[PDB]
Amino acid sequence: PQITLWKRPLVTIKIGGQLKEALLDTGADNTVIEEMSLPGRWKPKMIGGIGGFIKVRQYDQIIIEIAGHKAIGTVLVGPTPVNIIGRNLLTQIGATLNF
Amino acid sequence: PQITLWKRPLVTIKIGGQLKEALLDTGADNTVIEEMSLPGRWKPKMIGGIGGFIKVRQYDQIIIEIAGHKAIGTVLVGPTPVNIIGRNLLTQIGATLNF
Ligand SMILES: CCCC[C@@H](CN[C@@H](CCCC)C(=O)N[C@@H](CCC(N)=O)C(=O)N[C@@H](CCCNC(N)=[NH2+])C(N)=O)NC(=O)[C@@H](NC(=O)[C@@H](NC(C)=O)[C@@H](C)O)[C@@H](C)CC
Repeated sequence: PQITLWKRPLVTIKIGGQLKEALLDTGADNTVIEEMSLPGRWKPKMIGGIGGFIKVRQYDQIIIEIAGHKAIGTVLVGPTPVNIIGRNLLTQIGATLNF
Repeated sequence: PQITLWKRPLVTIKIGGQLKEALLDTGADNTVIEEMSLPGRWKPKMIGGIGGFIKVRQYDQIIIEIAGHKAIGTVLVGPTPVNIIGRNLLTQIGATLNF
């Protein structure tokens, strides 16, 4: 689809069997999701942006369906105010910026 | 152009006659630039990011070029980790997300 930017580019995603709303963020290197349970081992990570840093848990090889498109990659879990789909997964679903 | 997301979508912008680098950010409502001098009066604005909230200076009707495309709008100036071009200006250059 072609998503216009008059409003926040929010889509429904499915991760860990759960349906969540997420923001397609071209300004995010990683994918960050609110507290939830994910399978596998994890390692701590600090991520920053406006307002500073937050500590998150890094999970690898996580599958997530973004607006009907499945992608696999690293997913960070933590106290993010918004569920964010970053570039690591945006590339997988073939998302591009066009103008 | 069509911008893929394998690397950060950084473009050259021109504001106040100066060339700077900025991130095309679909996850940003507004455009936030690092400390610099802009003409006219400014109003207060509080914005939120991944790590919390920061106070910025809001300047309206600022002439700014984004990757060769001219825009005139609101530019927020403050302690942002990176210059980001938000949806307010992305809509002016006719940018869309596509997949
Ligand atoms: C400034 C750093 C680059 C852009 C930034 C945009 N993030 C979005 C995420 C959505 C909110 C959690 C954002 O901050 N958007 C703001 C930008 C400011 C603005 N005003 O446009 C926004 O739209 N804020 C809205 C409100 C959104 C909701 N906020 C809230 N409920 N508190 C607003 N009007 O203030 N990206 C990031 O913060 C990501 N950081 C990065 O990709 C890299 N970090 C750095 C510092 O470059 C990497 C080295 O970690 C985070 C997510 C980790 C992957």
